[PDB]
Amino acid sequence: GMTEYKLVVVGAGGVGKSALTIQLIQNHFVDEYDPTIEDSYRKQVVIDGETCLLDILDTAGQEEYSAMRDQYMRTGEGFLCVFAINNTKSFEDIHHYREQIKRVKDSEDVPMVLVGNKCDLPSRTVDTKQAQDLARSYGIPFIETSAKTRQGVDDAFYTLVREIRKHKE
Ligand SMILES: Nc1nc2c(ncn2[C@@H]2O[C@H](COP(=O)(O)OP(=O)(O)O)[C@@H](O)[C@H]2O)c(=O)[nH]1
Ligand SMILES: [Mg+2]
Ligand SMILES: [Mg+2]
Ligand SMILES: [Mg+2]
Repeated sequence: GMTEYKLVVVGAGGVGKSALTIQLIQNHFVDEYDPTIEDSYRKQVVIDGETCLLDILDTAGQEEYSAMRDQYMRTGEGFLCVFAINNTKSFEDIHHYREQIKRVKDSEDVPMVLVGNKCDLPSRTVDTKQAQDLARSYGIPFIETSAKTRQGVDDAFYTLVREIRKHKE
């Protein structure tokens, strides 16, 4: 029936994985959201005229076993790799998440988008050029976002969906 896209949001703690997901799905900016809570968010949306279901796992990197987490990593179709533009360490951590995803999929051709979040903040330490060079090295799109203002939020997730469409054929 209706097309479903299974997405997974990964990245270092505090980059805005939860805020991005909640902004996309519920259209508000959360002030605080327990950093250990991992949950799935679903919504029917229209992307490029195609009505579909998004099924998004907001990961929290906890050690406790979750059969749902395993199912999303195994069957997840695309991944958002998120850092914050005011958090150099979170950008350095990106490679770890990409390498993990490649192992889960046993492939270097996994639908993926690099997300530089918190672009509303002036305290930038990761230049747009640094992130563009990383994305080019991976061969993936790079999108700057603000979960606070909504800038780039739909584009980040929808671009990932478009990458999944490519990978299917
Ligand atoms: N200024 C700003 N703050 C953000 C943005 N996204 C998230 N935050 C804040 O950063 C903190 C961590 O966000 P959160 O979604 O919990 O990060 P997570 O650990 O990756 O899930 C929270 O206090 C959010 O309100 C953003 O785009 N801009
Ligand atoms: Mg979170
Ligand atoms: Mg919206
Ligand atoms: Mg520098």
